Amino acid sequence: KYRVRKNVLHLTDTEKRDFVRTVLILKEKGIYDRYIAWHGAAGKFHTPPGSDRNAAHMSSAFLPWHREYLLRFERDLQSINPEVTLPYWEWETDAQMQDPSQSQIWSADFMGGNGNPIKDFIVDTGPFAAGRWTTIDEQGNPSGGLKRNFGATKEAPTLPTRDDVLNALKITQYDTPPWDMTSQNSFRNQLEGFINGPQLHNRVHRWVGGQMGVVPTAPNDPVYFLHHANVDRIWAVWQIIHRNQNYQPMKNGPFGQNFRDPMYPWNTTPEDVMNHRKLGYVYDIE
Amino acid sequence: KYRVRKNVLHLTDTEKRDFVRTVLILKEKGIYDRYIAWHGAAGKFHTPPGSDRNAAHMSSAFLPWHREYLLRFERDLQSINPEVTLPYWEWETDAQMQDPSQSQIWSADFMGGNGNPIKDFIVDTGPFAAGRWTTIDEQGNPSGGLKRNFGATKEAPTLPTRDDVLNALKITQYDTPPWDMTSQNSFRNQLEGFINGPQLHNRVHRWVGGQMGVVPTAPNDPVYFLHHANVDRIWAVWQIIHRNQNYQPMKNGPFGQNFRDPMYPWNTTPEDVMNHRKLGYVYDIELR
Ligand SMILES: [Cu+2]
Ligand SMILES: [Cu+2]
Ligand SMILES: [Cu+2]
Ligand SMILES: [Cu+2]
Ligand SMILES: [Cu+2]
Ligand SMILES: [Cu+2]
Repeated sequence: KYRVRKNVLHLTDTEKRDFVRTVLILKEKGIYDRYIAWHGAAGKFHTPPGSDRNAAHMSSAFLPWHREYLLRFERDLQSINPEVTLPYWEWETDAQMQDPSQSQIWSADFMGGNGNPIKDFIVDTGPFAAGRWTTIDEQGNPSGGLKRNFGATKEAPTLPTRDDVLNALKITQYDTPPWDMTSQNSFRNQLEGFINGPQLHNRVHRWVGGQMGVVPTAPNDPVYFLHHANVDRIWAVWQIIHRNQNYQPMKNGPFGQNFRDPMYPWNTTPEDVMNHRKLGYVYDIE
Repeated sequence: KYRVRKNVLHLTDTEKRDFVRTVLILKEKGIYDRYIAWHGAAGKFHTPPGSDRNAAHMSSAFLPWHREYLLRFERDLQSINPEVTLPYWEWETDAQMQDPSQSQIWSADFMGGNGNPIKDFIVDTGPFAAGRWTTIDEQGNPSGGLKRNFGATKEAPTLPTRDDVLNALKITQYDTPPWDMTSQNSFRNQLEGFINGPQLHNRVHRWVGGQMGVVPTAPNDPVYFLHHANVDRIWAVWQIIHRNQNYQPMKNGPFGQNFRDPMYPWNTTPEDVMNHRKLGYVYDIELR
């Protein structure tokens, strides 16, 4: 109830500038690379082995994993500059924009712009432009040059809308068997975006394109975290509406997916991050 | 300074039995594969990106990373059976046998035997034989079963010796610049095995063969942990003998290799694990 995560569009110029600079310090120090690797490591831990489920996606842990993931990243931000909190990209308001590329999140003092088509959609503006920000491939080796390409795939031409979010918030159960991509009437899976997908969380990823478009490499782009803060916010809201609803599966799901299972690559459990206000933060909607 | 790690040679038949049982329960529960995946992930975290050093291997954190790795694994053992500690494979003693492959470590009540050359060196004896124990590959998906092929390469025809260990215990610097495979007069690099490699710790990997011969997939074989318990024992002896001498680099090394850097995949630092007794355990040779 003390660290405030604000809407990106409500940040001051000094807030935008300070957040971007802590991120760059985290990159220069080698700490930011830890999160790219954690995320790529979580994607090849199948629960159980041979399953399409993994520790961080395509199953019930999707939401608590990224909550814990954002929680650590913001802790690393705060250790450099204690004023800094993780902002959230309310992409569902930007979807009403006649041209969402022109939103202030993409301004040159924050995330920088869309990909440049003549340079193969290499990002050449803002603080994470090529030559200012070096990316990493799946196998931990340099791959030179952030890329984006907004709305360029047929399956995700538009950002998810407010009605998408309101509809997801209606779903009555956190998750349902078989706790994977096929789960029906499941808030986790609906928000993750596999209900007639890509929608919501999956749809944003494909919309940004670039590394943001392939899940193992998506945290190469700083907007990933701003994206997932919003996903964490929607979850926070859902938990306050369906108060008498808790995590599922409680047990008898694959190991790593149950309420008290450690979430690879950590020992942190879903129960550990159920209450975000006890984790030290709130969203600027109270 | 209380949990005692025993030489595999001095283990009772019931200690061999309970330890195997515990490893199999960790496997069944999903816990063992976290260790496998942790080791692969460490191998992809290069320090820095593009370097041939990684978080767990080929740089200075080699030694503390595995100490933490084994300490975690041992705690997971304790949680299933509080009497079980991690034993160590004193491979320098095995190398003295005319034929090290007859060592009791490889018996059918413990680790099981060599691979079957008719079955592409799949292990078909012991509690980790194919069809009782499932390996996973670098992508977290089942592979065919444990493999071993003892001493089959030209570079590692034999296990490291007593003199190889004593010769390493002589070196006074923990590590040297450039904190990597090329470090000279480096305890870390000598013990890891890159001085006229493969020696010592790398030699053991390459002599076992199978999954043990491929550092990323090595923990699919539970003897990996008995191996590293021995490496950790040797470093611990080095610390008792060179008490003035500390970890290096203190600072100015690549991030993830300095004394107070987190060791990916964890936040544990080398400082956190320097004193093995303050982690709760000792090796039997300390107790006489
Ligand atoms: Cu996979
Ligand atoms: Cu993710
Ligand atoms: Cu995501
Ligand atoms: Cu690599
Ligand atoms: Cu290793
Ligand atoms: Cu090893």
